[PDB]
Amino acid sequence: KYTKWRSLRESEDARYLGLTAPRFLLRVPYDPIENPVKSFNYAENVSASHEHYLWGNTAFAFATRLTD
Amino acid sequence: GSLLDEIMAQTRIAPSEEGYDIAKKGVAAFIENLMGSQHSAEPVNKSLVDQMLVELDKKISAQMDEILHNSQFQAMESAWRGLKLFVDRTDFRENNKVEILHVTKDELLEDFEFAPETAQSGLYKHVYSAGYGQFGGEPVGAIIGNYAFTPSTPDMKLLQYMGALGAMAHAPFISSVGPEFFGIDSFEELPNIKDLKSTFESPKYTKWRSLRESEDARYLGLTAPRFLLRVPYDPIENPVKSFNYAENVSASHEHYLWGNTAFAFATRLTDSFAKYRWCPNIIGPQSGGAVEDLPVHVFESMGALQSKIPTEVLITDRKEFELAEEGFIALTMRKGSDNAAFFSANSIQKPKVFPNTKEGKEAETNYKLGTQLPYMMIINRLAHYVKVLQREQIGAWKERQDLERELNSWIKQYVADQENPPADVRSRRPLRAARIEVMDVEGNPGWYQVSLSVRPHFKYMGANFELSLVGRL
Amino acid sequence: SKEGSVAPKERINIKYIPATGDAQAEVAEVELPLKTLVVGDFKGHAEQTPLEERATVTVDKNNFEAVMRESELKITATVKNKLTDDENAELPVELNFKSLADFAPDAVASQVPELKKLIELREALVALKGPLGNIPAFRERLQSLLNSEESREKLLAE
Repeated sequence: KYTKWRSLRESEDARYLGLTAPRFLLRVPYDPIENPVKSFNYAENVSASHEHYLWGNTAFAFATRLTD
Repeated sequence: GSLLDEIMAQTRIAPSEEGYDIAKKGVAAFIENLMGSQHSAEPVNKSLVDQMLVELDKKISAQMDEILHNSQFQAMESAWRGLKLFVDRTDFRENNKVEILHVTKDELLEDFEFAPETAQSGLYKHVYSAGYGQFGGEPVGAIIGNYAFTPSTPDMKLLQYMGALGAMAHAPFISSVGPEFFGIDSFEELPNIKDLKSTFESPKYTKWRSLRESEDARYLGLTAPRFLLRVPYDPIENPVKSFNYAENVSASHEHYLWGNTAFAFATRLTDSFAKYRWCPNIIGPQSGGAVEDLPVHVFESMGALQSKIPTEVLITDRKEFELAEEGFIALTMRKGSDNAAFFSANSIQKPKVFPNTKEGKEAETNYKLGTQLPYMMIINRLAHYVKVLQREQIGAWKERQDLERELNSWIKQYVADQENPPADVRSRRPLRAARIEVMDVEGNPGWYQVSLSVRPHFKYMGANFELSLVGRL
Repeated sequence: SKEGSVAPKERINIKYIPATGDAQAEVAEVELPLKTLVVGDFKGHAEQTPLEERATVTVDKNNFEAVMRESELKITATVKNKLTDDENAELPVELNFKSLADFAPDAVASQVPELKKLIELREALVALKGPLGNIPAFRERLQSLLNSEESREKLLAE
């Protein structure tokens, strides 16, 4: 399945291609004690599906270290 | 099926799981020998099992003192475990290698009878041409002879053809003489010899005293009595796995695994090279001629508790000095411990008496330094380095003045022309002065007769210590 | 295998292609090790090949177990039989040595089939001694085997 991957890796111009990490978290789900909202109590019921967390893209987070 | 009832009543291995076929053989074997003495008690049977093991070990160890101790086995055990004593001591990380050649001693003289000249022999191929006479090949330092030399004609013809081989490849042939060389036929009667100088002036040794006078005998050392290899086993000291083996060594001391001391003398050629990268250091009980860690066997004598001597005789100091004058590398043993020592590594060559002129009294002391053989080994290396170093140079753009300089600036890292340097400068730089006189060859120009003339330092041997009292001073 | 580059121009065109390199092969005067040639009878026969064709093997501490195995030191001799009441009996052996522990009597007796049954005899007796003195009902049935002599001898042959 990866014949177009192992031929990409051998190529000369692949030197300018990095592909980053799993993913990383962005937003803590809200809470009426920890991170409240104005004039409302919001408990974000996060289910067993971990796709509901605001998962970002780590090309953001790896370029944080290029710039810092 | 009452034997199956005894296994099922035995609750440790009852329901046929593991070890039920071995323990079934254990019950049935004990009943077959039980009829010699009928008795019914388990703790006496725990002794009666042991009384069937002591009588069993009398049956087994008397057989294993006969499968061992055989003339085909023991001579092929000492010739091979004695190699392991040469492999375990020498540090192969410190630039050492050792080649192993299968000959037999009767084959080797036939192989010198094979070729019309020693420079076309089959042993000359493995000593000279596959090693030293080879571009890039590592050259041969010494030849360990795992032999037992007689003074007969098939063993003085071999050494005549090994002194000529040793003078071509610059490597001395070290081996040993046998008991029958001295004419005793049993070795432990060697200190009983009251005059060993007159023994060597016998007409049986005409092919020995003519070998000693020869020029190429300089590359022939013949070593010590013998030395011990294997401590006989014991169920307490050196046990064996799942067995108790007491090796009953009889009054015959031929049953000990006696090795060949050409192994043990070449241990000191190599343990001197692994420390200083040279080898004059082979004649010191505290300076590199001490064969340490010998096997000892403490047994019961007639009343006392003594130790079996790891060399078969106790060589006295007068006996060793008489062997030193007659060309032998003897090994005196440190009486009461597991150490030994060499004192003089003299080759078999005799110091030729020169007439009493100014040059004759000088050249006698010059020719004496050739025979002694720690000094050959500091110029055999000056035949192995210089053969290799001037092999790469063929085809260069050189001169006679450039030939003088590539050798003088080379050997003056081995020369410490100094009256009292420290103990490390003496052995890293074993020479003391070196003269190089490069000449030409006319007719065919560009052929160079150079004369490297090295000179060594001088070790410590004998004094007088003439005591007295003065009374006031 | 092509670097991505731009169209050439009056502006300058930087590209990255790594170079072949310059080694300038460094000198190394290695020294001569003190090589010795141990010569002598190392097997139990005389080989039929002449001397100029057989080879020398190099032994150090790591390969001594492999030089001993490939030599095939096969010692076949007739020795004295001390396993019975006969003084004038002889018994040849067959030995195959592959390690330094094959000189030991654990592996010499394991290669003699007349001694394979005697170590197996001892291993059967060491197995007995453990459960022997622990259960005191063994001697109760030794007297039953003293009583039942007919059924005991029928089971000893099995």
